[PDB]
Amino acid sequence: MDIILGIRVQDSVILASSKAVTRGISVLKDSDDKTRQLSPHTLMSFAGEAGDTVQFAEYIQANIQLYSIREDYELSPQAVSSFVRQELAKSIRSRRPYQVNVLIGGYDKKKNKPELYQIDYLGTKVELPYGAHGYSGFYTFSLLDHHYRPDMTTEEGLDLLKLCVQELEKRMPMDFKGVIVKIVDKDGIRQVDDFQAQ
Amino acid sequence: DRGVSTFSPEGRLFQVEYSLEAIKLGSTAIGIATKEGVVLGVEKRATSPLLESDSIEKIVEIDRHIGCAMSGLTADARSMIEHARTAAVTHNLYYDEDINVESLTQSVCDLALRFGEGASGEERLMSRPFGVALLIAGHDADDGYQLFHAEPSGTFYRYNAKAIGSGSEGAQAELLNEWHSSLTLKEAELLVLKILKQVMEEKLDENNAQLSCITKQDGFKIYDNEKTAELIKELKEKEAAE
Amino acid sequence: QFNPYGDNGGTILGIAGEDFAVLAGDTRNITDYSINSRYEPKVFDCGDNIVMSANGFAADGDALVKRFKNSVKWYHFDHNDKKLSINSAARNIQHLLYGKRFFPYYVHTII
Amino acid sequence: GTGYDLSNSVFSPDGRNFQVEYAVKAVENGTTSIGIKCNDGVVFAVEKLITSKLLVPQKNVKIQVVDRHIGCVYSGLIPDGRHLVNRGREEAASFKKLYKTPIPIPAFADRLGQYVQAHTLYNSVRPFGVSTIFGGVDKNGAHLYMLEPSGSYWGYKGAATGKGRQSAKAELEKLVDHHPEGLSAREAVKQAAKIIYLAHEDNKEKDFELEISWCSLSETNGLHKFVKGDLLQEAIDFAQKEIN
Amino acid sequence: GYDRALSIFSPDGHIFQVEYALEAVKRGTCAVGVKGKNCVVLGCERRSTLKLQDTRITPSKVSKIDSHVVLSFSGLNADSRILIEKARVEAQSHRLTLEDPVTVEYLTRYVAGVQQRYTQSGGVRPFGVSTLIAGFDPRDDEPKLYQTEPSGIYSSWSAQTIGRNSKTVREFLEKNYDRKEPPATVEECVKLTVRSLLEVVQTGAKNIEITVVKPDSDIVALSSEEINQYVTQIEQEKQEQ
Amino acid sequence: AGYDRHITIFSPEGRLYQVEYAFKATNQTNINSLAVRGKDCTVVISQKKVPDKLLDPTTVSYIFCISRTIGMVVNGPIPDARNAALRAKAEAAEFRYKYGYDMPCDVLAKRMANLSQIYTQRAYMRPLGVILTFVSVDEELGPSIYKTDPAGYYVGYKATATGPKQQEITTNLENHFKKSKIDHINEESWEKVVEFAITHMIDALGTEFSKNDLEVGVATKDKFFTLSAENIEERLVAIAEQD
Amino acid sequence: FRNNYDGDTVTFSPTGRLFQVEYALEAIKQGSVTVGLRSNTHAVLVALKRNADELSSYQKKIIKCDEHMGLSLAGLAPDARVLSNYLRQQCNYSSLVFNRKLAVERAGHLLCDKAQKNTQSYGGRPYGVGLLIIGYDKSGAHLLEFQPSGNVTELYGTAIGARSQGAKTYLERTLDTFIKIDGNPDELIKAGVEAISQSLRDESLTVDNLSIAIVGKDTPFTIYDGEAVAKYI
Amino acid sequence: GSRRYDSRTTIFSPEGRLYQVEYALESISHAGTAIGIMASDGIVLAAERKVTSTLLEQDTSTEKLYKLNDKIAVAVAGLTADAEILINTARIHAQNYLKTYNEDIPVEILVRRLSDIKQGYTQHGGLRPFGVSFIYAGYDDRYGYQLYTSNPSGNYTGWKAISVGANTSAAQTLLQMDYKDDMKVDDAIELALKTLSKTTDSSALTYDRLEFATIRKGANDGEVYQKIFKPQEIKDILVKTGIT
Amino acid sequence: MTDRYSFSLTTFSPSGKLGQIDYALTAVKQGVTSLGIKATNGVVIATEKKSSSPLAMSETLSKVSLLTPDIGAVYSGMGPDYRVLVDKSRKVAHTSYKRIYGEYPPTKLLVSEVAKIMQEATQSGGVRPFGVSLLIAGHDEFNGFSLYQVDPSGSYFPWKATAIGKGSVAAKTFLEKRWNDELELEDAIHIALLTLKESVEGEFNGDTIELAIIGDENPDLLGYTGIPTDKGPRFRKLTSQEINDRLEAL
Repeated sequence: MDIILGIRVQDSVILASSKAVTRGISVLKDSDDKTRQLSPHTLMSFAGEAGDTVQFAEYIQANIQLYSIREDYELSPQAVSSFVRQELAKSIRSRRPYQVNVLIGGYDKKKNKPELYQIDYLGTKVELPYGAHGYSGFYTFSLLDHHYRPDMTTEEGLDLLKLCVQELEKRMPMDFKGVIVKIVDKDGIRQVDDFQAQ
Repeated sequence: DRGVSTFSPEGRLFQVEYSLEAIKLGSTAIGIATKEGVVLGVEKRATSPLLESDSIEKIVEIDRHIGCAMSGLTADARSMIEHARTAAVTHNLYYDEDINVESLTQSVCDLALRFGEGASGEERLMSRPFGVALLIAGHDADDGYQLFHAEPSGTFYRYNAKAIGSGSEGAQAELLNEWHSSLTLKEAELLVLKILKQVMEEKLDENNAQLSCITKQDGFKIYDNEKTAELIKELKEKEAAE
Repeated sequence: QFNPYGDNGGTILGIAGEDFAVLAGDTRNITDYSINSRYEPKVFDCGDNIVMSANGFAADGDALVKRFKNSVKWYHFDHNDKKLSINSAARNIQHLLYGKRFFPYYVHTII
Repeated sequence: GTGYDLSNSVFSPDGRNFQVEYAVKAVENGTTSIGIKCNDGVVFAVEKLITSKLLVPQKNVKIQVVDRHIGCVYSGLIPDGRHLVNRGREEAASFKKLYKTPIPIPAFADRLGQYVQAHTLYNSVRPFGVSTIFGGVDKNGAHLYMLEPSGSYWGYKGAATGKGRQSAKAELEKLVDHHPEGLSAREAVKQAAKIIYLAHEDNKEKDFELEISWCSLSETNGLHKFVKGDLLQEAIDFAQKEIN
Repeated sequence: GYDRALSIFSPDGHIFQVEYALEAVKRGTCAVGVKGKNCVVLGCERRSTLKLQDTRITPSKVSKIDSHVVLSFSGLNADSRILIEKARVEAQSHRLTLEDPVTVEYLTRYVAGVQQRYTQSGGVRPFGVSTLIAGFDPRDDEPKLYQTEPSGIYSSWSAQTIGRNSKTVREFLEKNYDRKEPPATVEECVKLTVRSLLEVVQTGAKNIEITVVKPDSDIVALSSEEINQYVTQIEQEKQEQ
Repeated sequence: AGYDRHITIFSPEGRLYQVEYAFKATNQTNINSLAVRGKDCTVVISQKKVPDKLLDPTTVSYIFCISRTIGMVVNGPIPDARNAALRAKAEAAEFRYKYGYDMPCDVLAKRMANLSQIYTQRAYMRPLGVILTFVSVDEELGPSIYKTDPAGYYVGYKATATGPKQQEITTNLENHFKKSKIDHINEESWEKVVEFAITHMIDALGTEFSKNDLEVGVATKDKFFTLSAENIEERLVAIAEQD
Repeated sequence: FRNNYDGDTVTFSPTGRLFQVEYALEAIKQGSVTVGLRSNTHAVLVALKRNADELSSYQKKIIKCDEHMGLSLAGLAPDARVLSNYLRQQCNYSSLVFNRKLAVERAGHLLCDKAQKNTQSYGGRPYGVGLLIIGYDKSGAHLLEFQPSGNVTELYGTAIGARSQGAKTYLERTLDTFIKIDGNPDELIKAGVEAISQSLRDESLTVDNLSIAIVGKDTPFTIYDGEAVAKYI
Repeated sequence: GSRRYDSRTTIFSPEGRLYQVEYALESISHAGTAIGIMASDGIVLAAERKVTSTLLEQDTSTEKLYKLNDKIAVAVAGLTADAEILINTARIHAQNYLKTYNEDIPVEILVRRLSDIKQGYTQHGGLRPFGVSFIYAGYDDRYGYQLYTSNPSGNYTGWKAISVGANTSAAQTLLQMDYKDDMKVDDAIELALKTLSKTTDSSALTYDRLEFATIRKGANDGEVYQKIFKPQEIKDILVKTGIT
Repeated sequence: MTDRYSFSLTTFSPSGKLGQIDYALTAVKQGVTSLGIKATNGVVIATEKKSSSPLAMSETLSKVSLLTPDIGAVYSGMGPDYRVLVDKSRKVAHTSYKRIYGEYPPTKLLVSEVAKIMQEATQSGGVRPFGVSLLIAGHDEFNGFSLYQVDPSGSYFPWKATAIGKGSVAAKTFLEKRWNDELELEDAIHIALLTLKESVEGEFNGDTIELAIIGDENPDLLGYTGIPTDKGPRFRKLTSQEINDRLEAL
């Protein structure tokens, strides 16, 4: 395994997700967005089995959007992540489980605090200052254990990611074709367009 | 009370008979069959001038070679149309060809008697008969241009011409005289428009009536308001001439 | 374990001319190194000027031919005696076969 | 009040199920049919009204076999009778499959009994419009039975139902008194033919056709068979002679 | 289990249960919709049998089905929640499979279909609800307004009203709405809506609510004062004559 | 309104007419029956009426062998009687299979009483027009009589009677038990208990019986059986050499 | 009386009648006339088709069931469709499972049993159609009459529908002639066409008006309509 | 069949009303009155016990006030048993919400769901509706203190003050008369009692004929407390407000 | 076949009454009087064994039934209805409680379950309400002693003392005069035996009266020794002999 990274700083959560889509012998796409906006202040990144990945994401997306309209209200990141967890925990004991790992990054407009949730296909959830799925964490967790501070600015978090990606581009065997980076703060979700030569 | 599939002492099914009364209250629909095509025309009958007349869809496409017009409780026709489109498309998938108009009609009429509170035969899950009649028109290679009248009784008749709805008896007598085996499509268009004008409660115009046809070459098309307007100019002038 | 498939050997051949077509097959039926029959027909007239052969596992072959014959019978019933065109038979056969996608008829069929 | 007779499983104030009693009226409206038990078997017979010359003679057969050893005949609504034999045939198949031995006649009678009784338990079904006379041979001899629309049945020496049941029942009573030593299969066949000729007087407006069957340990080897050809004609003759 | 045919034909060809479902609509508070050149406005009346309500948390009369489509209704309130829910579910399902939000006509066809179905299924009674559905198709800026009824019949209206005294307000609208020249402004469209409602409500500051829908998911409900300003300007048009 | 007499719903007086009319049906056969307890047996006597000469008298019975140990006599029409019999046999078989001992008389009574209770409460099931008297020598309670009706009621008895002349037979028996001061017939041999039962049947009904006017079932330790015509004749002869 | 007992098929009248079944039978007599007759080598169906308007078609009355069996209808057409379709299935099941053409007699028994169920249960209704079944099997030519009561009857000839008593009297009278009309199909049909006309009144039987079906020894069940029946008028 | 005995609980009258709903509301109108008042710092629930006796154990008794959640309670007007069915499913729905989201259920969501259950019994299934009306008193972090009402129609609305059960017309007049938006809980407690005291179909308002609940943000925590008053506690509060 | 009665048989009348519930209550009024009294160290339930014939064995019919070792029930109205409810009550006490928390349910909760069964028969398709009122007496660790009345509607209420059936009104009154919160168990048995005398017409003895108590633990009625924490049912039926011993000092 796709690179799925997340880091929570002072006022935001940042998600970096690899752009490659590879099937067998060929890199089919180098511009894939491995992410779904669940609500204006909540974002989910995902990696895993070929089909289950987008099917599960889009299914969670549909459900949160429905809730938003029925209640005219945005669910907290915590509430969204618990919903997702239960869905995955159902899945693990069904006829054919969803083989999908997720990061959920949201800004809780009630508290004014950023939140990052790591959840694997088994429905194991944990709240973290930074997280990764697959092999990514084997290179990145020690970089972050070192350079991470709770009070970092968004700009500081992006430099820290750049470092993580550089480590992944040096030591990992697969060409994952760079990452798409997204920031979730009080104002919403935006995409950093300039990461190719920052 | 009484079962929804009960016979009258005259040997008719109550609920089916009462369904025909609902048809009588519907907007008029007329079809003519010619060797150049089959025309279908209807009476929009808006209940208020604030109603946007072109949102009244009483002539629908079933497949490229089959269209239909409805009269009565038009809401009941939706699932009939849906079944009809599925039957036609499915046939094409299974057989790489067009469904015969007769076969398509028979399929729709199969739905009709599938009502009851659990009738001992197959599963008829529908609480009552349909309250809408259907004029189904189309073309196929075997049996040429065709017009069918499909009732909630499950029976269907083929007609050279037929009128259904509130003005049907009047329109039918008029069709009885006017129809012959050598109409042209243009004659048929004018004829439908004329007879609709007679039985209609408004002054017929391109807004409150709609025309359509099915030809082998161009398939089923609903005439836009401009084209119908011209045919009305044309009919008004040919009648004033004598 | 039980194996639901066998192989009755058997070879068929179709050639289309300008205004004719042929479907030929040998008449030998086998199981391993034994001959079951020296004359067991394997090419059948199906009506509507359609000939058919489903060569491979004979039990599967027989069911398919049987089931397509019955398809022609109903086509006549359901569509006012219309002749089933060759292209329409072909498409019908596809569905018969594909209906057993996950437990296939173990035959190679030519019409 | 009233209305007790409009629904099937309903007790009238006098403990009756009127819907069943109305079914009995449909039976009494029917053709007459009989059963005669004999010293080693049973004989069945029925009247077949010739509605028209156009009915093919000997063709619209009314007596029905169940398994290989049981005969069934009935009066009333014929379709209802057929329905009962169908169930009877399933009921026999099921018994034979599990226990190997063909179903004993008493055992068979209760299977029909319970099924008919079932149709008097609910308002969602109608009771049976037939009375059914049936029987045959088993491990311990011959048995004759008659089953009413209520599910009521008993063993009989002789049995009758339909338009001419009284005439038939009278004639049957005579034989029981005059033959305490036990009729033979051969004689019962003749006697049966007579009984139907004598119940035809209560229906003498439309000609009729006679139909006999029997099941006899010595004469049919315990198997149900129809009486045909020479033995049928002989019985018609025996009857046609004593009508004069 | 329960499959009694409740909607059945009577000898004159009527379905009485559907017919009585309309009577429940006539009993519901009035609702009106008018389309402008670049907007659609939805107006609803509030009853005053009981007044001591909490307006913050009392379910209001106009519902968003998606962010670009809204629904309002006359009739049984409880029946309408079921239709609202099914419409909201269908909206999400449509986005999920077609990768496009519903057209207003599609959503209307859906709700109407559901209503029709409850007119010919055993064990159920028809919805005591007629609906007004309004908004803009994805990426269209042409305003859309449709109406559905207990029978499952639907159609689009330049302007339409439903509920108690809709006969009155329909009359107003029939001789105040010119198809040649829709109210070209949001403001004059909100005015025409309040006017038509005032023919029926008889003095309504807390008795009138208004929702404005413009293209690209631009939906806003007015406050009492913003409405009250329209009430003041309308009454002075009479008095200056 | 008027339909509270067609199905088993309450009437304004809190009554269930269908159950009441079911009780009416129990006397349709116009037969009386009675049951008594011996020292180590239980006897059931029932009138036997064969009007039709065409019938086969051997198949005309209202007593049933439910199990090796349990006998049941029915008052009410034969079709409902046989329905109850079939069920009780199936229940007695099942109980044995599942619990490894023979179903007790009282327990089977209770079970059948509960089934009847259901028809009393659920509208689609009609009550059966029958009263069921269950008899045995239970391995725990000794001689046993348990009787169920269409209301779902059931109870144990010292002795009992059922039918059109139930009341006459009941008081007769009551009168014997006030005098004897015990709750059974002090007799060692079932034959004398049968004889007692027939005798008091005669006294209360004012009728003399031949061998074909009765039907007798006897329950002993580990059997329930019915008496033949000739067995009954032997009983009738003995009572005569006393009067 | 009658008012109270004709609500459903599940109710007996106090005289033992089933009124719903009788009412279903009424639908038949309102239906257009049809005739069946047979010799020893062929069986024939003759049906008078009925239109709605001079603009309408004449509705088909004869349905093929197998190569050796078919029927004519009088009453509710959709119920003829349901029953003939069931018959097509039974004929079919016989060929597939047993390689056996289904005996006409047995087809009769199946039709009887299917109709009977619908006369004993709540929620259902009797069939509203009468059927004349013809067929050639291993015991020769056959004609059957089906009634929605469930009564099926084998006959040399018969007629059902409006004014059917005319043709039925004629057939009863002509019995000894047509029963011998062996090896000659055209004459058997002629005897049928002459039978059906004994029930005419409104109108003669014309080209698009007559419908003929024939089955027999070496003749598969086939339908004649229009120009094809012209030589019989 | 059955049709004959079907009351048809879910049909429209010729006027477009729902018979069984209207008649259910009629039943509720004879139930002990229940009142809910909403303040700025909490909610009051007051309900009158319909019928009492010296021997009724009021210690262990509960018939009108039920705890649904830790943040939500209800007052019942109507059939107690019918209410318990609904209470239990409401309690489960709350736990399902909490399990799914790790947050306590918003008050309206729970109210809407119960109203939907109620609504169903109105449109399909052929069953009688529940003879129950609820006053819901709750708190969530979106809207704070909330007061809702639901009835057999399955319609629900929000309130500043409201009464259900008997004498609602009289009670509504009095509440509308003395209610003000800036009310404090303690004042609301008084209003609730005064109103009941003037509307009772009984002589005088004693403690053993009441149930009382408050939901307060008790200023000593900076979390929301449900208090279901004990008999002695109702007795005390009754003295302070000057009803002794 | 098939139960096709899927609609309610109890519906609202225009006056808002539920007819069948009223009618069930009327059937309960016809029933033989039964009563319950709560003491400080026990509860007592009692009724009359209305023998339908002197040939019938009254002992074989129990109107007072054990539900759990600490809970008993008595009734008025239709005996057969009661008997089935006792069967379901014993079963529900297991399936919904003992099999889940390894202990018997507290009285209020077992009562709650019974009440549910009766409510369902008020609403479910194709049935009539139960024609009984129950009096359920019991003990549990955290609630102590407690008496409940369940009615055909499924409503239940806690009582200090009460009576149902034929002479309920009269007997309820007599209980009001004699009840206080200091009664010992014997005091209550005595008061019960007095209350029941006014109801019976004929014979009044230990063979006609059925009376049981919920009191102290009965280690002698356990059947085994060795688990110190099981000290014995609190439910006990008083014998024929036990009744008469007290009727002499009456």
